[PDB]
Amino acid sequence: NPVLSGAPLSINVVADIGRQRLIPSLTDDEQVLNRVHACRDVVQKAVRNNERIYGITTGFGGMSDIPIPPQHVAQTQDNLLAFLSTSTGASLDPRHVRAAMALRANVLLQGRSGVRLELIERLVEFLRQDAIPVVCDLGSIGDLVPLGVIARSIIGHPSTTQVKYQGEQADSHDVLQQLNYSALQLEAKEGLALVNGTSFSSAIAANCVFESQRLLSLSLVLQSIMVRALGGHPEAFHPFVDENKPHPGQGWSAQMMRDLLAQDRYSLRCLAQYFAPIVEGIAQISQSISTEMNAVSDNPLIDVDTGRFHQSGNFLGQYVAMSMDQLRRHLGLLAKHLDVQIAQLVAPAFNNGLPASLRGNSSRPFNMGLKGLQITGNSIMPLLTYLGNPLTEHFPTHAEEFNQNINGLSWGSANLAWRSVQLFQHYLSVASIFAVQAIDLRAGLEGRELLGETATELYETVYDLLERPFLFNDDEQSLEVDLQMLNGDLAGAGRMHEAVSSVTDSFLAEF
Amino acid sequence: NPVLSGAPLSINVVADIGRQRLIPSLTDDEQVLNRVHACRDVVQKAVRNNERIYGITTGFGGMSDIPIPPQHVAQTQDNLLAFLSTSTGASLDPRHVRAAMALRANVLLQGRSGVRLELIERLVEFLRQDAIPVVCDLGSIGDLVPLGVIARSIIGHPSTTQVKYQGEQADSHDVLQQLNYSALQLEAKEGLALVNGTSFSSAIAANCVFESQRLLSLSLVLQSIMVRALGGHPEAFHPFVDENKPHPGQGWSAQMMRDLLAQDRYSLRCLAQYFAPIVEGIAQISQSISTEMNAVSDNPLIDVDTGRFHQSGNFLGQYVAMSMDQLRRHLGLLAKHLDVQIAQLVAPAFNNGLPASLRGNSSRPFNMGLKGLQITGNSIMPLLTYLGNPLTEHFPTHAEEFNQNINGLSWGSANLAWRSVQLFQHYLSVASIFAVQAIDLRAGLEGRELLGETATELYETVYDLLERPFLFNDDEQSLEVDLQMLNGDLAGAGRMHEAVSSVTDSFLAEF
Amino acid sequence: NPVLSGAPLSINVVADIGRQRLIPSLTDDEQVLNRVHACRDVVQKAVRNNERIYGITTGFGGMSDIPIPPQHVAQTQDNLLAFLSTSTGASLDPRHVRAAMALRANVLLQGRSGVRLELIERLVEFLRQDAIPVVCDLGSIGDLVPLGVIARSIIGHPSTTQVKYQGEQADSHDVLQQLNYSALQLEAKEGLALVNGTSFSSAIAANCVFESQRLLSLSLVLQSIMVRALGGHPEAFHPFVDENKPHPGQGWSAQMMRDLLAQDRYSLRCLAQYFAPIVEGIAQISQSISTEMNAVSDNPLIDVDTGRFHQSGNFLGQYVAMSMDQLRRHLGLLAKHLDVQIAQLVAPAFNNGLPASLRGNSSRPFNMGLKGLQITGNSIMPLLTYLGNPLTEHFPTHAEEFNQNINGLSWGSANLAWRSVQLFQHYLSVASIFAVQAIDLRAGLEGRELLGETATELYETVYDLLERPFLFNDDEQSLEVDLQMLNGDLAGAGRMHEAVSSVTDSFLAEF
Amino acid sequence: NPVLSGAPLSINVVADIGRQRLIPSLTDDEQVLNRVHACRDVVQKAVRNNERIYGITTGFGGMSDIPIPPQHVAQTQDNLLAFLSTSTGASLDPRHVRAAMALRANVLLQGRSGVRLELIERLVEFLRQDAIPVVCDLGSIGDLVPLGVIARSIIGHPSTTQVKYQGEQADSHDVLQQLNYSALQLEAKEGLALVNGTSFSSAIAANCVFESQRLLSLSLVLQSIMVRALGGHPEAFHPFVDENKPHPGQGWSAQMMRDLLAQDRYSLRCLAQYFAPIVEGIAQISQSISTEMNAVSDNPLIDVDTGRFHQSGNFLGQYVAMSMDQLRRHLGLLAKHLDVQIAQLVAPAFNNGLPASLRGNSSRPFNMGLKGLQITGNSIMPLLTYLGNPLTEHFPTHAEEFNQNINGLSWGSANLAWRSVQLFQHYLSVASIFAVQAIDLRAGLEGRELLGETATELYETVYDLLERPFLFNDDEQSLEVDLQMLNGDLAGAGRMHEAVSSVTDSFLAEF
Repeated sequence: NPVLSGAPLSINVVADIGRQRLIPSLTDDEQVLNRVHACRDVVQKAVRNNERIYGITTGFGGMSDIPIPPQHVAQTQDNLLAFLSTSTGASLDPRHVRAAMALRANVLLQGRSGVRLELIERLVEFLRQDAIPVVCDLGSIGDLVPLGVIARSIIGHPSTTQVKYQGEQADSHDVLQQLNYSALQLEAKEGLALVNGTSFSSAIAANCVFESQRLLSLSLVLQSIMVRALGGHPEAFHPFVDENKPHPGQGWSAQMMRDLLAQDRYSLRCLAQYFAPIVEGIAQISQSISTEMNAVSDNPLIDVDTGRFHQSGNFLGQYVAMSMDQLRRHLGLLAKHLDVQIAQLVAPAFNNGLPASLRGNSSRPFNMGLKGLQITGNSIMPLLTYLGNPLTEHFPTHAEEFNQNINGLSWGSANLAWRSVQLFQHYLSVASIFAVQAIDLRAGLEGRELLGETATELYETVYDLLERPFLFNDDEQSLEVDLQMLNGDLAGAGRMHEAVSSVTDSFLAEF
Repeated sequence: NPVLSGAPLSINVVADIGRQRLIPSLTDDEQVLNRVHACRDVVQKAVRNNERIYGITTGFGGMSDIPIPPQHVAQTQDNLLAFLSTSTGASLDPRHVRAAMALRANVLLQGRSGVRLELIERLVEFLRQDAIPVVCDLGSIGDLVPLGVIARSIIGHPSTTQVKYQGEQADSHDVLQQLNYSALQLEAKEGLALVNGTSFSSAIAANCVFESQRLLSLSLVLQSIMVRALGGHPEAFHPFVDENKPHPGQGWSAQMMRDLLAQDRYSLRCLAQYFAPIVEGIAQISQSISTEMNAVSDNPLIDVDTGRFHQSGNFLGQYVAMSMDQLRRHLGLLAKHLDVQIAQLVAPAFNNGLPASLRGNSSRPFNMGLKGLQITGNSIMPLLTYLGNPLTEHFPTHAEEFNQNINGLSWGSANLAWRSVQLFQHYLSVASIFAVQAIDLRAGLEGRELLGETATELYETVYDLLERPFLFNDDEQSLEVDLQMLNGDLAGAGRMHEAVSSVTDSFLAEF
Repeated sequence: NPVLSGAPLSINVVADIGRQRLIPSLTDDEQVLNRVHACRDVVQKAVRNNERIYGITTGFGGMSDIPIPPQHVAQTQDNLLAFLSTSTGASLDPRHVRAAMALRANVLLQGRSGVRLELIERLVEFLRQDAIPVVCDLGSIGDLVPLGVIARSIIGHPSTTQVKYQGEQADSHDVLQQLNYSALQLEAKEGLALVNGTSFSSAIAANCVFESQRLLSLSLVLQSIMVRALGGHPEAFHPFVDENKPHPGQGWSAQMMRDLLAQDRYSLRCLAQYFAPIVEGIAQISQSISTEMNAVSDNPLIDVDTGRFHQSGNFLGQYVAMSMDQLRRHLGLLAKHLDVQIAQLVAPAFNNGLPASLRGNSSRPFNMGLKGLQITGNSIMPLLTYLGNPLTEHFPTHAEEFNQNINGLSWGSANLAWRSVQLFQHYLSVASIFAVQAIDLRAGLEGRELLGETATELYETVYDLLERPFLFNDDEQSLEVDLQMLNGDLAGAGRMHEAVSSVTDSFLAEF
Repeated sequence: NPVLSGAPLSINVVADIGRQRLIPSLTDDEQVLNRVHACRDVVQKAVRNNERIYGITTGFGGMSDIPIPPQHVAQTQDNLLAFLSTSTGASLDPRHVRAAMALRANVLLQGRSGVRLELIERLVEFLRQDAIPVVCDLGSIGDLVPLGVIARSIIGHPSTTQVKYQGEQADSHDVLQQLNYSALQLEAKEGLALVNGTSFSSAIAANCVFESQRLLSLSLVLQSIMVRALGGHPEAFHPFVDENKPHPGQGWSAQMMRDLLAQDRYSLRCLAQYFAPIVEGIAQISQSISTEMNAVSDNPLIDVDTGRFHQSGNFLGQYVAMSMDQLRRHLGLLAKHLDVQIAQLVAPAFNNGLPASLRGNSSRPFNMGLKGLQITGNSIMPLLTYLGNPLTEHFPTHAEEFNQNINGLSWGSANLAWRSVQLFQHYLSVASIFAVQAIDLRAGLEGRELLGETATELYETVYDLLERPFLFNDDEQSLEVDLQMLNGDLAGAGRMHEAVSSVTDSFLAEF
């Protein structure tokens, strides 16, 4: 189980904390906790001497021109959480909320935010007890409102939130009492330090990146299966070809295709070249999101080695917004390449001998094997391609009394990226059924006998998930049940992700 | 209660059937039912003489080159529903499914599809009993799969669907038994006639249009309230101005503003000119969607006056796709105009004397009235503007074995339009709170005393929904609860829609 | 030759004035000129009594808070043209500038702007003498700067412009002297009245609409030729099909296809349904642009029947912006349908017997007939589809000291629409070559013998323009020369537009 | 002067060759030319033994199923250039054509394409003699047609092209004769090897990247000037802030701002955070484009160390397409940040004491200093933001007889990126005038006295280019002339690029 100490976290660990596959533990390192205490001491000394500092003794973003008298300082922080209670929309996936809580505790543990250690302890204990606040998906432009939901949940703020605990949704006060916590009154800068960052956007983005790495690996393995089913020529992946076009993505993709496996059409012959920018872009986005989520995004940065306060703009999530736009583009391009490959697989003009629509039985003249499934794929893929459009360009320049004239919209972009992830999971269920049926039909014409180890493992995982050519007569099964099973696996246990884990590990090691 | 007889339906009636505010009844007119029987007789005669007709005796779209022997004809139809069982994704709003069932029954009642009357009766009775099939949002490119869910539900097809009945979700077979229906075996062309149309896309679009008309009226009334709160000059809406720029939308919008109410900024002074294209476009989309949803979209069109079969492309939903793209644009532009007006309302540089962020109490120096609420609006509006991008342009040209090389993606476009409707409902809750607070503060500086009858009615409805200036101290309420109340009203009972019903009726009468 | 009197103009007349096929003449009607004189008298009376009126005695948009003393009133107008001299970018097509001059003179002739008649006379005389100011394509958000170029040109303002006259580009002062005009000093409100409107955006939009109507007709005729070349079944256009889906666009398109001419693929069988929304949208855009360009867009509207000044927002070009976005969408969809049809025509899997890539000679084994031409079409079409994205949504809310917080960007949208028109002209040259070659090859397998009157006329026009199956050996011609000839015809004399003039007239009569 | 030997070239050298600031020279290295000769020998041996190889003895992409007899082999290559003569549209900037010729010669010099050395010599000599073929901007989906123009120009192909030489445009045959070259008949694979790559797309992209690096540096310096003019607090760029958010772009941007120079608004306080993703993305695009342009993109790759032929997909320009989409996004975001900063600079609510619209003289009450200039900027910026939309997603899957079902559209994307570059050059002229005027007014309130060395150098360069606060009375100059001067400098000599060369060098050294 990971230890939270302010040290950088990997996207893998963040996603596993979000997935409840890892239980975070608070650090016992003396240096980290001493730095946190010293930061709180700097805040205390600034309050005691009535030093003029933004947030502590002034108003907030657009109304920072209004001074706050000392006796109201603490109240100001509480009042912050009162006016940030404007969270609406559909409820977020609790994985995002768990990841955000872990990331925020890790950020606060670096000793630049001036929080009390007890707030970090409450965050970590809520995460360990699986008392996860319900957070809705509207309210941030890139994170006062979504993070304010978590802050109000963990301090027992009178602006009651909803917290899921022990499988039931309850009031934040009830969950607080069940955790033997009392209501907490915020000290100076604490309420601002809990919400003035990019942790929630970074958490959604980290989940998107983890899923996208796994989905890229699964897409590549399904592509290898489809290429084998089409009888594609491995000549497209000879080392000489990528040696003369040394894009790292192309080299890694060609090496993967070599491991997994007059001229073919481009979707087969130019596969590594098509993959190269997607692979490299996903790697770049992974690195940038990992850098952002491990940064201290609080605005008043406290340096305890000098005892100074620094104005900051580290709460701006422009990088997360642009990275999520790019990630949506990558998912759309992967989906479109898979759709082109499937269109090749279903059409006898391009089948190279496969039955039309990959029908399993020729004896029933009215069998239409995977025609409706192809229509489902054709309905899903353009949604991903459409989500390839960028949201960052539409950012409001009038936001928050014209004070936040650049924001970024990393929150909306990350939620769109998660929508893309869900759509691509459904699409990959469709593509998995297409790949398995196509390879079975190809084996019959000449399934596991045609496939390498990783592709065989994925094929067997798909066969076992569906409890089983794959499809023989149209009336012998319901493809809806199979699609639900594969999608639930991709969203849940991830046996298909385990089946292609060698490719994912290769991508992580290379990039 | 409406009578379904194949006569054209209004979008209002379709939406009220979807909303369970109207219970459809099957017609007892002898001519309509006799035409349905004669159409089925034409199908029977074509089957008896083994006439070669698409769908009845041939394969389906991409595999229509394969003939079907007579003894399998009926089986083919059943088999259709077997291979179209590929519905996945998030579950649709049951309003869409009710509207689709009503529209499909109405289309089949026109006597061009060759169905048995008992299928129409089962559709109508499922609608009357409130046994609504669960339909997911992926699978159509503009409606075999989503309509196939309904067909399988009402005939008790072995590809089991999920049906919501008496408040509980059950298997289609259980609901069928509870309705005292037996399993039904499809005759020739019946399965194709149930699913080969645009009824589901048209139903989602009709719900979107109904909501968008109401939301346009509410937006206009909220704009009038905000203009009054800013102290805007009514000179912008003098009859002479629209008389010299005779866009119908501009004239109607200026007349509405006149009823509801050196130079102002453009968001106030050019309000009618800004509204004009939105008003006229919404009217055009209403008319086109109403035309599409009342059309016979079945491919083999049977003329009983001549007993002929006509090949058709009326199942293509290109018009619905483009209209929904335009409607999303209109909602985005309304949201952006409201956001600009709110940015004016919160900034003292443009307030014309209103407090910063519309704070209610100046005695508490740390009050930040609606700053977080403005941030929430700034997070919602760009999502609508982004959804202004068109989906129709991304349509797949390789779809369904390259046979459906033009499709349209009306299904995806309509689901995006409904997403826009939900986002704009949340946004209008935000804007309603902003309008009420701003008008209260303006009244204090100089609420209902400043407003006309319709605006006063909307203001009082908002006050009563929230059980109540509107906001005085930040800690005296939670704006999340108010936003939830207003959004639930807009999505549910629609008391705010009733408060502005005069404007909606004026729009319907004019356009 | 048209007479300009302030009466509404048709888009046809505006485009022909822009094309120099019509020479405008100033009206001699006593009522119109008397109204213009009375409007100028109202302005004079307002100046004499030092009445406080926006523009005349105040500052301009964002600086209207600054009063202007009477002795500087006239200077203010001149100074306006000094600070609006910020036109940059690529030079506009002179057709746009001619159309804008005609439209502005027509708008001023309605007697609401308070200009001297001599300014209107100078505009008309510059248009008649073909002394056309050079106007660049950047500077307007929807028309101070582009219209200011024309105003400075016709009054001899010290901010010198460039004017094309007698085939040579010269300084505005030189052209003024050659026209025997002296420098003109602006009176009150005159400089503002010359530039404070949507006339230039409306002129570009009117040219786009004229071209788009002609291009829609040409697209439909080329589609009929391609459908005949594929051996498509006319059953798709039977009156019964559109009778049961009564979209006006579908009915008109099916009637046109009937005149011009198991199941076909959708690009043929659903052609009328695909066209319907494009036809109706083009008609709607035509009507809205015609309404906008004939409106008085000046801000201070003077009513001479009451002698009053009215504040206006009629200078806002939101409708033009949205209509041009929609028109770009329509052109993109037409191009994509044509590209799908061409992809059908070149592939022997879908040719129905035509040679691969429409090669003319089978004896030369290395002939690749229209492969490069298809690649050219595939490079052009996605540019049009991409231009289907809307620009209006990106409008700046901070524009002009935050005073123009809603603008529209009709100028940029209209220039994008003209870019779409040019791209689609190139694309239609490509499609014309494809259609002619395909129909010749189809005739050989079973050109003018297969075609109706309008299609035969277009085929013969294409044959005569290229001085001539159409292509036999690859080395016997250069397709670049043919593409240049067809594109120059579409951009210039329009013999191909004359060949399909019956369809264009039918569209105008119906819509 | 650079030596072309097949070794990788820098984007700087490619752009300077395109700009005629460097004259390429062909290598005299024995190993490189010997490898080229050996590659041609491998091709000769394959032809002599009638070995079946794609391109040499088969048909081309979609028609490669058709064998070619030996006697026609050479003719096939010539015939290729005949059917690829389908180049249309607007003429490209000759910089792109020079860069493409240099890049293609460099690619062929690597000895994998099997060309004769004389073809490379003709390419290099055409480049050295400044005989540049006229190439139009339509015809490629990512480069047969645009590269075929160059090939036909340098070999004197009967499909005549237009070549600019000695300042005059002439027929390719005339220029060939003036260069003392005779017509050249292509040997096997040579015509395919000249055109089957990404060199032209890579050349346009390399020019875009060079310009974008310079424009990023200029944008950063102009931002520093505007921040100084607003009186922004340098606290936003303290090393502690970027130390705690270690994005490399943020660190480099903050270091640059430190060198060049209750809370500020975000456009000032979050400037480094906003820049970070743009800086890093521009660096990534530079690296990827440099990798692509130095790769061997020919399809039949010949290995002379083994004498083998390898099928390749290295002609696919997906990476160039996606990189150019991202670069357009980066330019749009830079433009929007500058527009937000200018909106701050012109509004007295946010000026911090500057005159409204940056008017120079308060004595003339009707002076509107840079209002029209701000409108021009507001018209340019949304075009760049709109061009931030991606084109790659719209790629045609039916292209070239469905054989090129994935292409990329790198050609269209790169041409769009160059359009963005031109728009941003115009925009930066506008922003330079705004910065100079603002800093002069700030100096008057408290220009070169407020600026560091690089900013002073840029300010003095702008003052010298315009021959000169900067603007005092509106009628004392024409801003159009100044904008033309600054834009011509940015497009031509680049004195403003020299003034900020330290920042560009810092960016190159860091990234």
